[PDB]
Amino acid sequence: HSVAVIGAPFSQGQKRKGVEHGPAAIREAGLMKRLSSLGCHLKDFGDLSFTPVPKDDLYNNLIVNPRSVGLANQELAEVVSRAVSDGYSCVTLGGDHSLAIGTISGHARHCPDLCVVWVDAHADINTPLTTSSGNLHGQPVSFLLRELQDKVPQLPGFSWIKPCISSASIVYIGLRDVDPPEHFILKNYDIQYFSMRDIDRLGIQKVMERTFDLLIGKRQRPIHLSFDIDAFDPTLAPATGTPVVGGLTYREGMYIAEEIHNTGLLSALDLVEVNPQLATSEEEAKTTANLAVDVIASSFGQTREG
Ligand SMILES: N[C@@](CCCC[B-](O)(O)O)(C(=O)O)[C@H]1C[C@H]2CC[C@@H](C1)N2Cc1ccc(Cl)c(Cl)c1
Ligand SMILES: [Mn+2]
Ligand SMILES: [Mn+2]
Repeated sequence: HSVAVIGAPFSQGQKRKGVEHGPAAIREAGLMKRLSSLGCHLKDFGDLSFTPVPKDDLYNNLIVNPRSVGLANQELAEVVSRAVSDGYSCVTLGGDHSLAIGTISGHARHCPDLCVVWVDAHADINTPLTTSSGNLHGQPVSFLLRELQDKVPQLPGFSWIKPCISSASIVYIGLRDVDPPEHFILKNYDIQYFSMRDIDRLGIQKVMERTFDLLIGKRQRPIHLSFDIDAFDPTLAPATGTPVVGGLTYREGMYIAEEIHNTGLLSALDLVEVNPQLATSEEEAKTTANLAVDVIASSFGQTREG
């Protein structure tokens, strides 16, 4: 009944300017009214300002902004933890996907038995030793998964993080651009995923059925939905940093969100990677933002049948 909205204008998990304007873009697309109309009591935390870190040199000549991303996530986790502890379902607007380190950490701080539904073209599970880009937004899951920590070096600014997710407690949906070390990780740790190919075969209804059976088939658990807008086909969500052809249709995305709502267990949601500056037109920017609002609203009960 109660929803907290937090703007997290992270951009330092990656290298493209503009994703810090995602939260404003999503708000301007009418998020707050849409949620209110659904009966959500709202607490708006506004857009957070994160503490800068002087001299945040690369880590290992490769990983960018680790102290800045680490500290921003620590601060974000504090806000998320507080909101969830006060009884709010916590919606965080990104910002790049490295913020999931903070939202999931903060969420788990109040709800340790949470499970994660990760909707994304990408697995975001590179470690600092496997990333080819050095961009933390392609690594957040590696810092969160319990089974991987012997393979994850300690980054400056990251010491506060305690891995809070087990490999059996996250399911990916949407995957179509997975790096070879990520594929190894997913297979070696038996992490379950439904790639676009699996969706082509099963259909989104069976995908959602199987996802919930894996995560909440044995017991009810609070659900953390981490939704990267690039899960959608680039024709629908062009304003994003790493678009990949052959993504979710509009209807598939809504269906995912509807099924999330239908569990009655949604406890926190990330909507990340909307970058209005990468739109070639104001129309492309607005449609991406409108789509983000649609995902969030559907996750909190908007239906297509009244
Ligand atoms: N895994 C990425 C992309 C992460 C995107 C993060 B997000 O939050 O938007 O899902 C990364 O770690 O940076 C990949 C790196 C690389 C640049 C963009 C895309 C994805 N590329 C895949 C790729 C391409 C070429 C090579 Cl040689 C390799 Cl190893 C991997
Ligand atoms: Mn992605
Ligand atoms: Mn992502």
